[PDB]
Amino acid sequence: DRTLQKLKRAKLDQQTLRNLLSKVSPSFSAELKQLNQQYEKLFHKWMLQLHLGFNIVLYGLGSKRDLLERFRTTMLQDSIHVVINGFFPGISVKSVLNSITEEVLDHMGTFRSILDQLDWIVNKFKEDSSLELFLLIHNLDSQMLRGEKSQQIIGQLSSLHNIYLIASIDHLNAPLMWDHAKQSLFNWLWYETTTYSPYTEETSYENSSLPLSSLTHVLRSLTPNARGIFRLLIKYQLDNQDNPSYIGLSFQDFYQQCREAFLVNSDLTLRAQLTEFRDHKLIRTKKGTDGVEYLLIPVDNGTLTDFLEKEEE
Amino acid sequence: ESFIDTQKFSVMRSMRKTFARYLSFR
Amino acid sequence: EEPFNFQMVYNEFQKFVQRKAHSVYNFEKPVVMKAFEHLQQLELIKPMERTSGNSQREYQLMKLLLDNTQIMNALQKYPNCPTDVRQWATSSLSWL
Amino acid sequence: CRDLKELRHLAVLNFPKYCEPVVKGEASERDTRKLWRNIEPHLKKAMQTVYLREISSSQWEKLQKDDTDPGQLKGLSAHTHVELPYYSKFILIAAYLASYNPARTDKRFFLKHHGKIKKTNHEKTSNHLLGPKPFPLDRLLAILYSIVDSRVAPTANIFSQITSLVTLQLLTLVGHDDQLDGPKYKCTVSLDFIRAIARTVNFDIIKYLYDFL
Amino acid sequence: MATSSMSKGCFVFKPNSKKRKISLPIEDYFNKGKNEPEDSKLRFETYQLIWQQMKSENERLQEELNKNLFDNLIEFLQKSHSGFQKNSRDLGGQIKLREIPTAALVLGVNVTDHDLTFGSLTEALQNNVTPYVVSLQAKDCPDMKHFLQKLISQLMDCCVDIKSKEEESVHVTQKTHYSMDSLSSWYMTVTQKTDPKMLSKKRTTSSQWQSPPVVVILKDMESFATKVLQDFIIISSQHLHEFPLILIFGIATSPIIIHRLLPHAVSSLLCIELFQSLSCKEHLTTVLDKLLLTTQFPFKINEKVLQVLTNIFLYHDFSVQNFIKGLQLSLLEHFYSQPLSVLCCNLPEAKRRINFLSNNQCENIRRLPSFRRYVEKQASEKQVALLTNERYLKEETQLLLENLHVYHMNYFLVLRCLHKFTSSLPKYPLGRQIRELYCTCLEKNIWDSEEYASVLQLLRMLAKDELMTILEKCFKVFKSYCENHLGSTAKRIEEFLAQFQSLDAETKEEEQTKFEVLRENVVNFIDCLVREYLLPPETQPLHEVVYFSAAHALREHLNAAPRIALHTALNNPYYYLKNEALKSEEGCIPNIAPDICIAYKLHLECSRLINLVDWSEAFATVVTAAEKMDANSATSEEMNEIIHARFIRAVSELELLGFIKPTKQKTDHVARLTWGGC
DNA sequence: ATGACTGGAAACTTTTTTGTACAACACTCCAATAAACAT
DNA sequence: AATGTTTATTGGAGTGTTGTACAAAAAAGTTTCCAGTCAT
Repeated sequence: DRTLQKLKRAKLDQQTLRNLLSKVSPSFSAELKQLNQQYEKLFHKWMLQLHLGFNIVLYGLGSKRDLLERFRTTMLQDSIHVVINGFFPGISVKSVLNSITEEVLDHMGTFRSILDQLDWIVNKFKEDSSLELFLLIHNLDSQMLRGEKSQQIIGQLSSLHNIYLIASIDHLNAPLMWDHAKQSLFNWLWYETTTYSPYTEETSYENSSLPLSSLTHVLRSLTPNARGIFRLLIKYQLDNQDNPSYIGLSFQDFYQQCREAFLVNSDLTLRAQLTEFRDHKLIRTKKGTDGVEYLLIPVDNGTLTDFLEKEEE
Repeated sequence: ESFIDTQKFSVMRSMRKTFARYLSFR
Repeated sequence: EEPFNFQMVYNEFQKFVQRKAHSVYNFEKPVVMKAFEHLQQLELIKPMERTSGNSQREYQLMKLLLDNTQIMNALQKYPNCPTDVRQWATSSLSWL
Repeated sequence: CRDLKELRHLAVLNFPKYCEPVVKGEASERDTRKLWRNIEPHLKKAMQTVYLREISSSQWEKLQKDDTDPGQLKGLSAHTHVELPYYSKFILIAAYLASYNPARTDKRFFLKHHGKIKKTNHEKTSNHLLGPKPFPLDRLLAILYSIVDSRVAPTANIFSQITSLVTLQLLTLVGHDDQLDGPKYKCTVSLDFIRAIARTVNFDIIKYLYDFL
Repeated sequence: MATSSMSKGCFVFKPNSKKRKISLPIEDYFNKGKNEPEDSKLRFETYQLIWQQMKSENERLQEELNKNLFDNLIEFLQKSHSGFQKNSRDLGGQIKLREIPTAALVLGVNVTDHDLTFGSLTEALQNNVTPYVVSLQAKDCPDMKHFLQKLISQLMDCCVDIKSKEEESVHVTQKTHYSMDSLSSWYMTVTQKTDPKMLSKKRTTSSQWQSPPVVVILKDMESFATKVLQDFIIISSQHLHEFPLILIFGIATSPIIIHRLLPHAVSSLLCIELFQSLSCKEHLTTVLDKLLLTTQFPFKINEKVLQVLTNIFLYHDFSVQNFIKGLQLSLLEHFYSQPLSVLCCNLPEAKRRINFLSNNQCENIRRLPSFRRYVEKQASEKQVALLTNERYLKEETQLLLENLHVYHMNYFLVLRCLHKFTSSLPKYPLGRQIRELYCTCLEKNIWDSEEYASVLQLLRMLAKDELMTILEKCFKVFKSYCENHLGSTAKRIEEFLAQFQSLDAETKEEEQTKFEVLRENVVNFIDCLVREYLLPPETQPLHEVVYFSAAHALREHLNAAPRIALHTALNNPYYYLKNEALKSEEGCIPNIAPDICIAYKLHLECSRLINLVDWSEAFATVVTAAEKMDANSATSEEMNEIIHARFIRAVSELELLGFIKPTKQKTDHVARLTWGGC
């Protein structure tokens, strides 16, 4: 009902938990396999519509990326097909447009702005009527292409019937990324897909909490006098956490507490001990109106509560 | 006609149009 | 001393039309925004600090770039001043 | 008007619509006391368009192509009578109340079984006068189901009027572009033409405004 | 896999390892199994023949109807443009250079038609005025430097398309500074080297006829930056004497918004001329009559799939592309579903196929629902004979489709003339559109219906002042198509014209007179043809061959619901899984179900800000009871971690679809973007 | 008696400081680029 | 001698950390509409 102190299931794992996730539940596994083969009966149905300037829309449930991987190994062995799976924080519009230059068209990268490359690739596929290209783009609606400048680039390539676009939709706001001025080029053809399978690939961008090994390996390679200062500010933080107007301790009372607990001796040496803390994203200073530099720790409320239990040895 | 005047004017299109056969006698 | 947009000026525009005989002095509606836009190219109004790009003909929160002294002394020197208009400027709006 | 360049290009356009009795021969020369009576009805529908060069030989031409049902207005305030889809004409009507009403005092038009306090039923406040209030998408998903008669299934062509109306200049965006987790929008056009459309598909919006109690 | 365990997404598969280079056609995949391979390629080559010919009719019908609008546009480009050269012949007269001419072309809410409405006009300007056409929109460059850069390439591409004196010349833009003199100097040099010294005096008759002006189009300008649109117009105002600029506006709403985006000083030099474009209120009369009601096109769709198609056109966008894709997805399945639909191909082509049929084609005819009911109604002596013979069956199959086509070629004429004859009915009980009458016609018996019993008194209201100008117009159109095919049916209409023209000069003193007797008789002959050549398709045999009635499977291709698809699949998993062991109800929630099922029925009751700490313990209340494990004993800490591990993965999948959002205002308080109550 | 006094008296205006929200800003980098300095 | 690299260079091309409102949900204050009494 509060933070993370009532339940003992704290610190969510990232790689040490996939060992017990492989044992899935075979609840009616025979009915789930035949559901995937239901869409496999329409193998020779996609090429009868994509060659006329149409696209394939994938929506519904299940892993949308685990279904197109089987269709590529059945009829994509002699056709120019490019699969795009952009989900990690790094996929942009420059890693796709500049990838078909020195591989498909065999030309080194030397474009200038964004609009200079858009009108340069159209002349290569318009004068030639024998340059097919299948775009097996997975999860088109990622998280770094919500702007209107991302669909107008790919929308120009949809006007030609020699370019095949196959994308997947995994969001309830499908017509929110394209209006009537763009549907004339794509000409979306909706096809429901039922797979019923979890996702074990793109799960990385979501917020877990912070690794406890970072706060543990930082004090081992730290000076002995600096560890007593970090363990002193954590005690006064939880005791005053109930106060909603907690603005942080001042610098005058902090300098007096050092000599009371046999710590630092002067002022310039105390500021030198705070250099390895501000660079490790542990504490930071704020421009106070009273001319006093406040001291706070920008971490979670439940993280500091689990630090006093590991220092008992 | 006296009970419909005790509610909101917006819900009048769901009660008068539905019960139009009862509010037209004689 | 507080900002205000242009739609507040339109509220008093249809207020002066009263207490007047039915003639041809009454206007329509699009002439109001055309008369106010002429002061935009003259730099007689100044935003608080930001000019919104998506602002229409309702959200302006502009002010004034004059004073309450030269506006009253520039009435007797203006050529052709109506009688039913000069009395409204001197008074503090006491009638409807 | 005050500039001399405006009257230079306007007086020439009034010559074809003033020299009619001269060509026919019903009015001789030197007669400035009898030509103002016939031209008076011809100037009442043209003096209200100042600083606008659009008024030419194409304004009255639109009325010639409207032999069937002359209720449509094309030329003089053509934005009042335009063509709107069935499920799209209610979008501009429902979004107008979501940009001038609080995010809490909205239960008075749905669940009337609540307990009203009567705050004053103040009037000259900044409500409905400061501008369109920023509203996300949770408000539109709960008000379009009450204006329409039968049920409506939110398919692909239902949410298409949200982004297509941005190009048509009917709603503004909250500055920079948002992500996808429910963006915020505002308004653009007031109720200058909403009342004209509501009187055609049998609708009343005056009884739905919160400022007019 | 091998394309997702790294930090790059550049994975291509070019067929280069194979030595040979072969090409796989499209028609080779139409026969996936035992579905007449010899006939699968024969119906696919005709699929493009009936599609490339109807597109040539669409571009021809759209062009011939806009001739009345094009004539009104060419007059403005030849009277106001001719005075431009005359105004430059004197240095004292400057009455036109102070303003910029602009032809405003208003448009509707449809934006996809901007390519076909302006595409046909582009070819019209190349044969009547200047051939140089500049096209641009708002998605190009919305700035100052890159905006003028795109205009330079437009004037260079439209000039190299003429094989005259110039040829190929590769150009590298690498910078050449430019401003306002780059377009002025290029316009002066292009009028000197192109023609072998033909310019007259004071700029006139440059290109044989008149001087080619610089005309541009603004199809997408309302979404463009308003600050940029007020900078390029104030430059050519004072430089108009050496730079003829023509502007074309394409407002998709109304020209009233122009006064709000442009100030009074900018609009003072813009002679806006309005031109109302042909809306979709009159094009539906031709695109729905010359395509789906002709003899040359044997493809006819049923009212069940046609009425649902017109609803989307009226409830959403109003563009002609709805009819293009409507007859596209339904045509590829017309020959793929029923194999007997391949015979529907005119008349000279259909006769060359019935005489050479396979053994599998006769099995569907004997099992056709619209064919077995006709034999039982006629004679019973041919019910046990046609099921065994092979050569006599072909003689009657080719005879039924001929008599059925006679009913079709006559229905094409008695439908448009009856609509015009019944067009004199006010209030429009059957709709004003030519297809609205067919909507209420294919629902029940025309002569036996509730709505038909009320319109019997409205036709009797027509007296004398209105029954004299109806048949005089319908008879002229009736004779323009009837090529003396059925003289027994077209005779009753001709005899009624001789009676009405004879009574035209006999009603001087005539008011039960002779005219009232014929008034009550002409209403019976019109109703008599209803019981003859106006029966619904459910009566004539062999109607399931060319028609198609299945709107349940045609809505998920062009108007699907991504939100409803994931709504009914989670609240009721029994409709898709189909198993009696896991039967879902309306209130009770299941326990044996994936993580995407229980998590959807739990947060529905939640309001706005709900903590997930007390909600996580409630999710495991149905998981422990679903594993069929004895709860009377104690469990270990390892088994409890597996339940919590899959719970975190379920939260990451809920926010991925866009429904919830974990706010950072407090600790683990995810916000629900859905208000309950409706 | 109801109608007259003082006696107390519940919503209800004000502020308001709180977080957010979105505004710039110096911004490092770039991407030819272009001339120059060799060829 | 007939070219072509270098060679800073440079104006874009983003860039991220800023700062000034911003819109409440409370915090106040502001009497409160009778209550009691007392009489007749």
